[PDB]
Amino acid sequence: KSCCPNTTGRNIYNACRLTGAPRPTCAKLSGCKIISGSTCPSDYPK
Amino acid sequence: KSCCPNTTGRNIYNACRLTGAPRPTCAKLSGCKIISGSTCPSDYPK
Repeated sequence: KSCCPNTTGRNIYNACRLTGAPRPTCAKLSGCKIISGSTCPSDYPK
Repeated sequence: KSCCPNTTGRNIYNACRLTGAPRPTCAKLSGCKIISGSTCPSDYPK
């Protein structure tokens, strides 16, 4: 699951995945994190 | 080399490349394109 710290991060993350790129790449680019679990930590709620 | 339509694109491509993301991803995310020649096209001057 992807977890972002703010709306900016979610926006970039989403645009990046729509180009076809891998989740860790899009995470790094956006400041979001990829977790293996189903619930995002509280400081990455977006 | 990379060619960008505008400053916005050049900013994004460069930032993307500093994260280590592949040039085609950074191009898609920025609106820039990669060429094998030396002269950028006039519609991608930045």
